[PDB]
Amino acid sequence: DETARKAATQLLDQIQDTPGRISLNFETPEAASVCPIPTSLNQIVNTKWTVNQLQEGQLTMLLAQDANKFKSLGVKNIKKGSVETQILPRQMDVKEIVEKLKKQDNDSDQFVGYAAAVANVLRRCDAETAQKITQAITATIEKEAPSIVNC
Amino acid sequence: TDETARKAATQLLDQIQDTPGRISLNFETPEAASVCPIPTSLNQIVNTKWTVNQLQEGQLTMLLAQDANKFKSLGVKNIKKGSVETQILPRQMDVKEIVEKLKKQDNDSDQFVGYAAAVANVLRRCDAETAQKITQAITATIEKEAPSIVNC
Amino acid sequence: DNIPDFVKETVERSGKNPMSLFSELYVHMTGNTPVFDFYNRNQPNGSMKFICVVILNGERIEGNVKSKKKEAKVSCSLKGLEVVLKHVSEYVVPAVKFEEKTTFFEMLREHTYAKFYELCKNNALIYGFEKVIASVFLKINGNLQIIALSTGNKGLRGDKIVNDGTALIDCHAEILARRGLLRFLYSEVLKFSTEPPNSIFTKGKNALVLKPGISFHLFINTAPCGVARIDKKLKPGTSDDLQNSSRLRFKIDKGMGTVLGGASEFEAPQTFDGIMMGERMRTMSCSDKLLRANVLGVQGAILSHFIDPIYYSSIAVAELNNADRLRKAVYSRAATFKPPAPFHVQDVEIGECQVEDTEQSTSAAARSTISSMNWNLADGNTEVVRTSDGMVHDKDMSGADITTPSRLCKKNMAELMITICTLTKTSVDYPISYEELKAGSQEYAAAKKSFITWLRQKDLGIWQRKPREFQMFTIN
Amino acid sequence: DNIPDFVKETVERSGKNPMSLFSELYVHMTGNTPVFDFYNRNQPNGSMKFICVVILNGERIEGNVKSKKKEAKVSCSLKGLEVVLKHVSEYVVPAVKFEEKTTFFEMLREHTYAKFYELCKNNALIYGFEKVIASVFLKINGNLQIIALSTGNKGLRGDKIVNDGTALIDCHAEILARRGLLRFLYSEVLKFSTEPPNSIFTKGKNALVLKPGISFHLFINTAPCGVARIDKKLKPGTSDDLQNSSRLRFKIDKGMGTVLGGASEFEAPQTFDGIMMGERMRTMSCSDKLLRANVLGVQGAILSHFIDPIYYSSIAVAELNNADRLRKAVYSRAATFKPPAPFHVQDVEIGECQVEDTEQSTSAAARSTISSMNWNLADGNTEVVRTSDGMVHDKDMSGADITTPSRLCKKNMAELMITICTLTKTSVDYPISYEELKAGSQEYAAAKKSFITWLRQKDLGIWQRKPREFQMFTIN
Ligand SMILES: O=P(O)(O)O[C@H]1[C@@H](OP(=O)(O)O)[C@@H](OP(=O)(O)O)[C@@H](OP(=O)(O)O)[C@@H](OP(=O)(O)O)[C@H]1OP(=O)(O)O
Ligand SMILES: O=P(O)(O)O[C@H]1[C@@H](OP(=O)(O)O)[C@@H](OP(=O)(O)O)[C@@H](OP(=O)(O)O)[C@@H](OP(=O)(O)O)[C@H]1OP(=O)(O)O
Ligand SMILES: [Zn+2]
Repeated sequence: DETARKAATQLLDQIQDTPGRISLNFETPEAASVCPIPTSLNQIVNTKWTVNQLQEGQLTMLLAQDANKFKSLGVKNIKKGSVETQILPRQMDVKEIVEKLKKQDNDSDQFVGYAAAVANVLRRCDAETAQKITQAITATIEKEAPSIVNC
Repeated sequence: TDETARKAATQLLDQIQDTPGRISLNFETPEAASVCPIPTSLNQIVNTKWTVNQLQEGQLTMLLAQDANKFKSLGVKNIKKGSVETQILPRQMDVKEIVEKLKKQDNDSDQFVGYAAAVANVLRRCDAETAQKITQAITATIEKEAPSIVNC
Repeated sequence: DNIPDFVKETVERSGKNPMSLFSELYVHMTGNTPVFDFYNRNQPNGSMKFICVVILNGERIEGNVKSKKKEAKVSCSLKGLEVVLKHVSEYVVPAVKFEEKTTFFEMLREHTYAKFYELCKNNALIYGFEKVIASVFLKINGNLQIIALSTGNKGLRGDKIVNDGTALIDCHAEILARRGLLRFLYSEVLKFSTEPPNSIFTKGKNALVLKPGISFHLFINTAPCGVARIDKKLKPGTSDDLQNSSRLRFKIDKGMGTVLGGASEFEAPQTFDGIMMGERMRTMSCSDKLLRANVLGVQGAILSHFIDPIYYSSIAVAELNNADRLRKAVYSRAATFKPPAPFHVQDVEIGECQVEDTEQSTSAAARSTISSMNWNLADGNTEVVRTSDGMVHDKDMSGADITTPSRLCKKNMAELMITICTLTKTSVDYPISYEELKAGSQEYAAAKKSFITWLRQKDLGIWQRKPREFQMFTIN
Repeated sequence: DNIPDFVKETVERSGKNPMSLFSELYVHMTGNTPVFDFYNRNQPNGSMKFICVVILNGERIEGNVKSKKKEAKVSCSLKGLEVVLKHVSEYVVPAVKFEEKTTFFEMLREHTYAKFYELCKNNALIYGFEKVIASVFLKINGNLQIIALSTGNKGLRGDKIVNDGTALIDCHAEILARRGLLRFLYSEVLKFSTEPPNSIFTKGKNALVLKPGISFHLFINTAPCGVARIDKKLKPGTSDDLQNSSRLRFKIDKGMGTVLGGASEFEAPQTFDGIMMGERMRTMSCSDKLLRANVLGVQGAILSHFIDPIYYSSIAVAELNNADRLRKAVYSRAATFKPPAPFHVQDVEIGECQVEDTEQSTSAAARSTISSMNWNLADGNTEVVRTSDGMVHDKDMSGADITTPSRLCKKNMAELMITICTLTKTSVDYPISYEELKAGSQEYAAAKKSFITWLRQKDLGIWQRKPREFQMFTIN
């Protein structure tokens, strides 16, 4: 228990003298063990940048400056049209799809409910499952109805 | 306020309480016309013989009770015209090329509405026996391809 | 049991849970709110009980002692409902008003509510429909008589649409009032056909013309949805903001608000099959419909074959600001338009109600209702229409559900129009469809097409016309 | 006179009498005015003395015996001041904890509390809103620095909405921290525009790239709303309730807590006019917005034109912290998603503090406040806004009422970006609106749309987007 208390008392004084600024102590096994940072967050970089270069109210100071000093960044902004699409299709529960998918007298309803159920089933599918389902859809439609498809 | 004005006001609230839907105003007295003024664009004082009392509740039902001979022709002739387009009628026919494009289209940003419409149109022409068998196979395909959607 | 069956029948007919209806009635007749009590009863071996009593009209409404909360509270609610069915009375408020100022429209507002309660005393099932109220008044040389009265602020659902036209699409009060006005105009045309002197119509050069001094006034208890309710700002600040605020909007199903579309958006026409697949129906807001009615008349295309165009003379809304806000939505947008002859732009008078703005009772917890009601002087009886499907539901002799089309549906209007054909010996082509009959008015169709083209040219918006299948049914 | 000297020195520093300071503190704490009472009593020596009584937060406070009414009122005001000041009510600074354990986030919590208390010395009125806090720490190598600080746990009312974007939508603490981080990034971009060596950015390919070793850390005083922060003893039920543990959750205006989606009213998008008359406005919960920030970055869409996406490194929660639940709320439910490049799912670290005591906690059972405060390193000064309207209020000439847009509003960000582009000599299309400006970033918009579509596909829920009218104002 040597250098541990002397290391900890510096952080215990930082919270009062200089709130909001933390300076960890390294290059000492007894001092680094006091506040073990997570290994995922323990990254060592030897960059020349420092945390004391920041200044309070830097936005006001930068704004109140001549425009000559500042330089361009070589970027361009262009207009773009937004997406107005609302929630277009009405949703129904999984159980509600099931009963319409197994209805017998679909001919009298012109297969409207069956088509709606198929469409909502396609909606729940992902990019690949929907595409494969569509390919099977067309394959089984063409195979069973040559008079309508094979023209 | 006043005495004439107060009498007119009492008459107005009495009419409100007793006979809803009927409004009677006073114009022969300038004081009686100031309590409830009418906008100058809607006054339009005119001389006519018609009156409110000619209107009767349920006059429509009573009217059809009369027989034909009391009704006179208005001398108006009606001819149908201006048919919009010779487009078939109940969207029963989607052109073969159009439905082939709809069924084989890859871009499905239309929320699968067109694909379902094409499937329904194809199913409508199919005969009773061959459409029902397509239903069983199509339900089997839906069940097998994405069980997680329906197994819940 | 201790609960009469008539109380249960009343509860079922009201459509509300017994507790909510009992609390509402308690608030109506008394200045307090019911508070239940849960005193316990102890058996020798120990037990927990619930009763609930509530004190209304000084009667002991103590319910049956039961084990759990649910049965005790429903029994107490049923007993309180028996109590309110006893001593038949209902909510009533005397009317007071300030005078010597501009209060002509206040008389229309007060009389509309008074006429509303008169029908309520005959049919108590229409109570609570005060959220949206519209009426049409007819003025003849200082004498005014009410013509139509209707309620409703919802629309037809997408999955309940039909191609036969027996289901109402829009159930808004300001449209049902117009439908009742058209029915009254049909009755007036029939009266002219049988008794010209007793009718308001007279023979003109080309068609029937209203007699001098005849004017129609429309009153709405709230501002119509659309442009008139977007904002309350005094100034737009920029020209772009003024253009954006005046653009057209559309409604979606039972949605209370409106959606604004940009230029060349929703250009693809709506399809009958697409709606059934899940696409939401788009219907123009009441402000744009009022603008269209002012521009092209309220008689419509079908009635244009016999009578001249008719426009509203004054519009009254019970709101404090009013004035320029409603004028900009109703007249200023189409002020520069130059329609052909006949039909023209009408400078309808805009009026503000004295006092008693109706927003607390029109925008607080009253939106849960789904049933709309319409009334007209021509029929003389009240009708209730479910906004979910646009049809009236009733119980048959066996208690099962039976549905019949409303009297203001497209099929009934076509049947009445054909009856007018038959009665006045007016032969018509056969067979004809509903769309073909409307297209027969060359002048009205040309004026409507010109107005739509001018609206498109002025980048105000794109009209979302209904699919043709809604009017494809044949007339028999 | 039993009055601590710190009250007197704070009063002297504030430059106002104790009555004025107490009145200002009461106005900030509650939404009403203080109630005062006085008593007159005789004395054995024949003198007359006065006693003053005031009510603070529903608690009766009686002042000391004084010879004048004003002196008694001053004493009562001083007592109320001592009651409301946490400097002596609970503690000044604890500044003591146990070391040698993996509690690095305890240091951040202590540092942000110390910073909040230090800011409370420059402004003695901002005391009392420490119920919920949030902050952002900048970490380079072994050095830490706070850059953000804000409070607030309520949202904008539905009747105070505006279309010009000068009113804040969400006033919770976490969102304001990100809003201030946006301003800090703007200041860093300007610093890079003149001093690339002194800035945190570097000239990398495809716009600016953050320098290596620089990371951002977020600390939250309490568990965010939504999936986390569950304190119900009923416990989870069947599998349907288990699925509800990952469903999307929304906030409710003028309410408390969060609601579960899937009801009979969440269909159709919100409307400006409908919300204006009383429709409930839906706002995404804190955990939901944390998930969005983790997936798509915290820089937003507007800033994506200049800098690469930036993601948080660690999240710490002091009270009601669950390591398993917090990870599931923000990371587990979207780990399988694969956003397009350069966007990627960040495996944020979940941290917990050391001290937690419910009995002395100030989480929910304490008094609530209507105003919230925010502090920013770039600005260097604190700002106080009212949650009911999201607008800064001030007084002049000892009266009147001035309404001022907040620095974190959308309009202020738009002006800041316009100045950013003009000072950098980068041409922008004119005229342009806020909605069009955000849509300019093709990569960010596509990623957001893909994320929304993936959320919809996996039956987690529906993202409730705000109406378009909130962002149609033109930027000049
Ligand atoms: O008063 P509404 O209930 O809104 O009905 C009208 C009416 O249709 P009806 O035939 O049901 O009265 C219109 O027709 P006109 O009176 O102008 O002849 C018009 O239909 P058209 O333009 O086809 O004539 C329009 O319908 P749409 O919006 O499809 O144009 C609209 O009906 P909605 O209820 O559909 O708005
Ligand atoms: O509140 P924030 O944390 O700043 O999130 C907001 C905002 O959310 P709120 O409306 O709840 O404030 C919007 O998102 P939606 O709610 O509309 O989904 C909008 O984002 P969108 O424009 O994509 O909708 C917005 O931008 P801003 O902060 O500039 O107001 C930003 O989200 P984005 O920056 O990602 O756009
Ligand atoms: Zn409307």
